[PDB]
Amino acid sequence: GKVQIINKKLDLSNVQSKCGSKDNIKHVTGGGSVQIVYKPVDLSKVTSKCGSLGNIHHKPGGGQVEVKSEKLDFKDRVQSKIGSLDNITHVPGGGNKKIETHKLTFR
Amino acid sequence: GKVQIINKKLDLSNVQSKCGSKDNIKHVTGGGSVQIVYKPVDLSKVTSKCGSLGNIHHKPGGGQVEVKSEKLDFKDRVQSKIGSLDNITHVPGGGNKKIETHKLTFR
Amino acid sequence: GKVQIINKKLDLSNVQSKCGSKDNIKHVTGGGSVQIVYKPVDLSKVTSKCGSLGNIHHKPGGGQVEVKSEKLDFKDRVQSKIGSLDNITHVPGGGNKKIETHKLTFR
Amino acid sequence: GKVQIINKKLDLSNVQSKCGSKDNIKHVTGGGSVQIVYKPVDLSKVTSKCGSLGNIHHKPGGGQVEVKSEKLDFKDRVQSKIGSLDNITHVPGGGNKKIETHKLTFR
Repeated sequence: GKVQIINKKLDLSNVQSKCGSKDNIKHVTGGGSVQIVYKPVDLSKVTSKCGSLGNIHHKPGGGQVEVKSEKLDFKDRVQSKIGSLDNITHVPGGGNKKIETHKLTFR
Repeated sequence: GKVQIINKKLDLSNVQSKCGSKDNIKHVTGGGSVQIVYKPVDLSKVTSKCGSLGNIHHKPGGGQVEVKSEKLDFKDRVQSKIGSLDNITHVPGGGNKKIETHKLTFR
Repeated sequence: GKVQIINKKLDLSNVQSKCGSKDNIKHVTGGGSVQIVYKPVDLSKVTSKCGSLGNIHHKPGGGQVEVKSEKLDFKDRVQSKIGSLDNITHVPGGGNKKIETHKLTFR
Repeated sequence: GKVQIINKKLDLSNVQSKCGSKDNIKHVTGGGSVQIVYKPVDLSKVTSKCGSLGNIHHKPGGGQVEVKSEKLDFKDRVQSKIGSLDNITHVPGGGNKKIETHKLTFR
């Protein structure tokens, strides 16, 4: 006779909580210019096979992102006023619980 | 006789909570110009096969993104006023729970 | 005799909650110009096969996105006023629960 | 005799909640000009096969998107007023639950 609980599990399991606030580029003040380039991706492919006495000129006018600001003139005040700023993050949650029970009762 | 609970699971399982606030480029103040380029993607392909005494000129006028601001003139005040700013994130939730029970009762 | 519970599962399972607020480019103030280019995608293909004494000029007038602002003149005030700003995120939910029971009762 | 519960499932299953607020380009104030280019896609194809002493000029007048603002003049005030702004997100829901039971009762 055999009365068994057998656990031969292969457990590559993931349990994850991400709770609260995640801010990128918050509260950026510029008197003249604010320039932001966020996560540009370039996956361009260029192939150039040149034969005998051949000529290839790969000369695009610019790259992926070009941002330009010029000739800004301010005569009077440039000002920012904030009376109060509160950045509150309260995380009572984000709890992980993993339970595994094996109970064998024999009579 | 055999009375068995057998667990031979292959557990590559994912449990995940993402709870609360995620802000990118929040509260950006510029007196003259705000320029934002967000996640441009370039997957362009160029192929240039040039034969004998051939000529290829690949010369596009610009790249993917060109942003330009010029000749801005302000005589009087340039101002921003905020009386109060509250950024509140409350996360009581986002809880993960994983339970696994094996119960064998024999008479 | 065999009385069995057998679990030979292949569990590549995904359980995920995404709860709350996600803001991109919120509250952007510009006195002169605001220029935003959001997620441009370029999947253009160019093929240029040039024969003997041939000539190819691939010269498009510009790339994908061109944004331009020029010659803006302000004599009097340029102003923004906000009395109060509240950004509140409350996430009591977003809970994940995964339960797996094996119960064998023998008489 | 065989009394069995057999679970040989191949579980590549997806359970996901996305609950709350998702804002892109919210609350953008520009004194002169606001220029927004949102998710332009270019899948253009150009093929140029040039023979002996041939000539190809691929010269389109511009690329996909061209946005231009020029010569704006403001004599008096340019102003924005908001008395109060509330951005409230409340997510009590967005809960995922996955239950799997195996019950074998033998007499």
